[PDB]
Amino acid sequence: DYDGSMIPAEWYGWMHYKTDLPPIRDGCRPKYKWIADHSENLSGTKEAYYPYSTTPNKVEAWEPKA
Amino acid sequence: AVQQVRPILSVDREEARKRALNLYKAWYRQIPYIVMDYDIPMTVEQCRDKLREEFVKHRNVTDIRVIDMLVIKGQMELKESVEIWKQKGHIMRYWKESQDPKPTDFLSKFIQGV
Amino acid sequence: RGDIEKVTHTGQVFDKEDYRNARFVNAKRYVNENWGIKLIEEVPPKECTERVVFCDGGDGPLGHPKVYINLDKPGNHICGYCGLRFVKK
Amino acid sequence: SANYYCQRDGRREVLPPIDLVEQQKQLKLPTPGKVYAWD
Amino acid sequence: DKPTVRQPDAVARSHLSDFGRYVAECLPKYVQKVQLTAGDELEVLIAPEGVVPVLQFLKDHHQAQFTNLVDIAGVDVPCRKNRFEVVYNLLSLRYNSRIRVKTYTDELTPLDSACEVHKAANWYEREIWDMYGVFFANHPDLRRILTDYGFEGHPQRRDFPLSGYVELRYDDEKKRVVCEPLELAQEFRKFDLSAPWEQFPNFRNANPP
Amino acid sequence: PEKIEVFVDDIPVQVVPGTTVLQAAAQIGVEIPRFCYHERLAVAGNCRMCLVEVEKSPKPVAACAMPVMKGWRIKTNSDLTRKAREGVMEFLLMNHPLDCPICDQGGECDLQDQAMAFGSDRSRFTDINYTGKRAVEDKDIGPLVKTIMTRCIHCTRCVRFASEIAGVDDLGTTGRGNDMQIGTYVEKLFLTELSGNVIDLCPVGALTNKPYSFVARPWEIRKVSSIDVLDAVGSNIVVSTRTNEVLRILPRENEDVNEEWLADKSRFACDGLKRQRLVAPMVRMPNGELQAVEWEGALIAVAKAIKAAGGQIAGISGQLADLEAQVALKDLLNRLGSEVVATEQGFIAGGTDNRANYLLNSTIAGLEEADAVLLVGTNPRYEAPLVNTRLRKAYVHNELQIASIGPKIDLSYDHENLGADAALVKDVCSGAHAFSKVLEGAKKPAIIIGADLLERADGAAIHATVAEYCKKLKKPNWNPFNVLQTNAAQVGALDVGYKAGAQTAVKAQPKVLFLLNADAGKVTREQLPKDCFVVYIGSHGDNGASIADAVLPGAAYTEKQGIYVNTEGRPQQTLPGVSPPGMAREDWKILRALSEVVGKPLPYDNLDELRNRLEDVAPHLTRLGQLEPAGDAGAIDIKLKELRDYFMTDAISRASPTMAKCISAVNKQQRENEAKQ
Amino acid sequence: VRIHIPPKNAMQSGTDNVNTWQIEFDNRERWENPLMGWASSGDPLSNMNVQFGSPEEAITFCERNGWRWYVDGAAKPKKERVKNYGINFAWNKRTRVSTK
Amino acid sequence: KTDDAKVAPPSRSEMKTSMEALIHHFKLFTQGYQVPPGATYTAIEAPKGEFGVY
Amino acid sequence: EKGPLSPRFRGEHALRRYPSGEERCIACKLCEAICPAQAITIEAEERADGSRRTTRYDIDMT
Ligand code: SF4
Ligand code: SF4
Ligand code: SF4
Ligand code: FES
Ligand code: NA
Ligand SMILES: [Zn+2]
Repeated sequence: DYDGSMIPAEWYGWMHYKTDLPPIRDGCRPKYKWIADHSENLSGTKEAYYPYSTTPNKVEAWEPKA
Repeated sequence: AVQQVRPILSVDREEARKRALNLYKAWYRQIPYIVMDYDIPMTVEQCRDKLREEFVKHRNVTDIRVIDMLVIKGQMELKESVEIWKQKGHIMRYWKESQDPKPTDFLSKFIQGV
Repeated sequence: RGDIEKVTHTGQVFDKEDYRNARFVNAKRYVNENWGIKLIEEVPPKECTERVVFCDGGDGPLGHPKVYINLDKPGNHICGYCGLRFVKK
Repeated sequence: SANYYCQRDGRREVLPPIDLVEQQKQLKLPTPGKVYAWD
Repeated sequence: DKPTVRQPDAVARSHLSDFGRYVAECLPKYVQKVQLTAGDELEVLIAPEGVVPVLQFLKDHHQAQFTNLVDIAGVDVPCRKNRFEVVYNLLSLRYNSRIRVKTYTDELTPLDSACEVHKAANWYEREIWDMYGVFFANHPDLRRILTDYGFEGHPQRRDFPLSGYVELRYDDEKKRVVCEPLELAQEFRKFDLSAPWEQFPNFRNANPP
Repeated sequence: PEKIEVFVDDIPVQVVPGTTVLQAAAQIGVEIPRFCYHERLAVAGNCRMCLVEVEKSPKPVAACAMPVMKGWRIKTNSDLTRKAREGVMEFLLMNHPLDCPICDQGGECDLQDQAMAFGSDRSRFTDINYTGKRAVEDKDIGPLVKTIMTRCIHCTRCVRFASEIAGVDDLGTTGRGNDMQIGTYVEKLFLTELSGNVIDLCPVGALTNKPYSFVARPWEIRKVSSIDVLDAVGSNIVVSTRTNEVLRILPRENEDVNEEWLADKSRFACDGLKRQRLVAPMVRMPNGELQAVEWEGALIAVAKAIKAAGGQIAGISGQLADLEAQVALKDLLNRLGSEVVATEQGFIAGGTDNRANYLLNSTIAGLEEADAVLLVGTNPRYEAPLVNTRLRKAYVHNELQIASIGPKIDLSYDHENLGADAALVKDVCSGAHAFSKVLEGAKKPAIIIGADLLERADGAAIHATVAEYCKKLKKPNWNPFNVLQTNAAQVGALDVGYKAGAQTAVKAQPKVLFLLNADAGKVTREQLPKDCFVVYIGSHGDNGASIADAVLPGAAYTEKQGIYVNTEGRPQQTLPGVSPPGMAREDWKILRALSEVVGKPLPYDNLDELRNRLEDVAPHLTRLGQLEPAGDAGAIDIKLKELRDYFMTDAISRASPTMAKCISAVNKQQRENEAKQ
Repeated sequence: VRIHIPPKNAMQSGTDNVNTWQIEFDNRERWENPLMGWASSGDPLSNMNVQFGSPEEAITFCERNGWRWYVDGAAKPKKERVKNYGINFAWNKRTRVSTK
Repeated sequence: KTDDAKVAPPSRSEMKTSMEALIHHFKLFTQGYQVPPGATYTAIEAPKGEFGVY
Repeated sequence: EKGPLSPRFRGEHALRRYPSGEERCIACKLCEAICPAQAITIEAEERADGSRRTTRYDIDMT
């Protein structure tokens, strides 16, 4: 099940010749606490994405009960 | 309020009336061929009505130049239909079959919404 | 699942009766966990001495435009762009 | 210094089309340009 | 002295100015106006009837020899009474020059086809009829060239909605594609890109009445 | 006098002597850049952006302030003028705080647009890397106006406006040199009904709308010219819309009515249209609660009441009601035979006979020329601020003399208080009173009487005396008598044939009652017969809905094209910027539809068909944006005297979250003030 | 079809963007998009806008295409305004400014 | 690029620093630049032939 | 094996954030206005802490 998308971003540049320096040999890589582990492209799966509006509705309807 | 202009195809309403009838001839002759050469539900009598129905749309037209243009465009479609450049879909486009009726009465439109 | 009822940082969520949850029965609802409102709140303010200071996002040309802030008021002052807080004491 | 935009700028220097017939009145046969041997 | 400003080509400007007048004398009946554009390009504004004469003159005269017809652009301007303008871009290989001939027509009035002079305008005129609705009399066979068969209207008129009136979809009842009134998931979001401050003062007083 | 000759860019012009260079160039069509000059504020020469060359003069002359002198050759687009403008832009843009991405004015900013058009492209300010720019502390001016003073360019538009138009004199300039700052020395609230207009004067993003903060950008907006209805003045409006929502409301220029100003209640009602809104038809179940139901069900449920009512029907127009909806309500009730069609506001009996009895016969523009004004039971500073703005304009310029009859108030300018006694009005009419001499001498006297007083029981006598007195003061082409209305619905209703006063409907004891946008508390469920069916047709669920037996949702003024008649009599048309929410429909559509289920279809099925019915009842109502002169007209206590009472007067306003903050803010300051003392 | 002059932006002093007459169609319905919540509409002409030099041309264009039209009242040319500077410093008049 | 920042966007580093660069960047991207009224026909020797844009 | 590419390569989109963790985007909407395809939709609101931020940021990759 190897995919082109299993390559983590650490090595991604080195693998596409964007750089000649592997991640071990460079100290310019950041280590922020909010970085996330890699993931496949999940399509045709129960783990896939699905878009949704990110805004709560604007107009409030008058409540007769109170 | 009149102005001098260059004629399109005809010089008189009578000539324009003469041209329009010819377009009716050629279409009315052509319906039997269109039914055979197009895989469409409509029959000759139904189509021959559609020809009558639409020539009636432009019932109140008066300007000869406008009548010329309708006959220029009207003729262009016939050549595109005498030929089969127009595909099966395009011919049935004259009926708007997909669009379902929209009621006209006020109460129905109000309930259905704008 | 859990993700359906999770409320995003923008404050939106489909009601438990809303039909629009139907879209998630065969998929997931990624709600980001690194809420910016809390991470910036975590970073403590920077005490200064001068009356006005500048923040550029921290990395010059890779940061945001250089803006200057005036620290005369008591309350610690937020940068418009990065959200960092400054204070004079 | 001495870099005022009012000189360097080109947009504000374009003028409307010039009317050839009138601008004489207010003021070998001709050819569109120079002959070329396209043969 | 100033690198950013483009340098005008005076020698090419000089020839076009004089030859521009030359046309004005040879064709008084048709040439309404001759003007040298800011791009050092010559424009010859003719009456609607002088299309075939003027085009013939430029192609056949020794001095003109504008043998090569490059384009026929149509421009719609609802403000004007004769809203449709038609522009011919001609090239003269022997003299290495370009000239523009413009003419104006209404929605209905026909425009004399120039297939004769330059029969490269066989399709260009077909396009103009299709896109704008300008009819060309004496054309070999005028007919839509770009739009769909049975497409109603003329899309490039400024009075035509961008998205058109009807979309296409496939209807499995009818086993064919059907046309329905247009329905966009997201509207075309306009942007009001209008500057409140005039920037080009040279054109403020231009074109006196 | 005689036109003076002056040449701007070598084009001759004729100007009356005294005209400024800036105005003279306007006639040609040349717009000199400006920051401090504003057409409706006192002239100042702070910005120096308007500098312009003059042939044979030692130095540039400020166009805004220089009065034209004969023979001059002004040179707008010369090399010297261009260099001057570039210099000032290079000067203005040193200390501007580099905030365009986070600045509300972006895409709408004068400092941006004039920088492109005239300023230079580079920046010579090398000193960013050594000492930095300037940064100024922020000010807490109130809940309506956000304040980021670092962006101020010290144009003093705000200061001049607050001192001259609003007349508050709470804003000002402190310090000198670079350390100059604009704002209150001690933190205060800039409390004025006209406070919003500052947000439009400040050409940069220093002062800006707080409720609207960050909501959108200019280029996105689709502008929809409309009118305001929260106030009787009928000010023109441009409702900014983007993707089916009203973002803000801006003043549209209209010399005769609006004057580019706009009272706050109009400016901050856009929040009220997003709260407590009616979405679906609702019906009283047998238990007593309301449940939402479909339209076909609701109209049939109401239809049962109408048939069982048997002619004892009455209607009550509301505050935000529409002319077209009001006419439908009248026709529908006439088809049933009923004639009890009233409004909420009471009025002099028999007053609808003459159209001059309930209008500002002196047009809104006409007041600014006034010379002696008598305000009877009217606080125009709050009842209708845009009129007060005109009175102050006369007071500053035309040397207006003012007097009052009622409780002591402040109008934002000096005025005499004759006392609150009822008998005063007969004294002034009788000529015995001292101020009576003032009115009989002035060349443009006017008498303004609040519409509230006329509703009072005494009103008929009071309306008679002043309407009798005006005929003496009446001067060629001037109609002194003036009634000041407070509802956009009232004038239209009386103009169509409605009776006045909600008691015209209670006195009929109807078994069915229509509350068309009638959200005042004037009617109560006790006063109704115990067998009654209240049908409320409105936008916002409020006390009006709280009593209703069958609530039908209507559309608010931003989602319905409707005619409104402002106080002076101008008919004006709203346009729908936003689709109505939920299953809401236009007000007249319901009544037009409700006749079907009752059986008496109305003559019209489209707006144009409806409008022609108005064209037959009152021909002038069709001629939009016009006025028809009406010729002759044939202890006082006031509501709405405090600023606290100004914000909460309408259903839309009462539902506004913003106006809740303003009420708390005004109360907050008062609580703190007494605490310190 | 509404013939009108585009409204000047109150938040600016420039005017050269209101030097035309325009046509804009009725403001037909829009609704929230069920999937993503965008604004949706089935109103092709609602997107439309054309510019003209005078209402007479605008009416002429509207008649030639069969549209129903109505013209907003052309803004009357602004009355002359004095705008003198010296009056800001007046001896007995109220125009004297208390600020500067 | 040509120097004129009123036609061409300015450098990013200058955008973060100088006020004029930020205004021009803001306007060149939202509103774009104003081209003087006029018409032109330029053509080139595109590989297919003469490619022109009126 | 795959590539080669260059650091300028244009691919899938992503909203960065500051090293603090706070999102960089301030809902200036320049990106929306310049997008030739109008593929971007942004709705911004005054955040609880009072910072200019987006409550919506959608890209229609199709
Ligand atoms: S006022 Fe705002 S938009 Fe205008 S230049 Fe200043 S920061 Fe930029
Ligand atoms: S706050 Fe605004 S209006 Fe007042 S002086 Fe400063 S820039 Fe001018
Ligand atoms: S709105 Fe777009 S351009 Fe502006 S900060 Fe956010 S991502 Fe960048
Ligand atoms: S507009 Fe004249 S100095 Fe400001
Ligand atoms: Na402002
Ligand atoms: Zn920062």
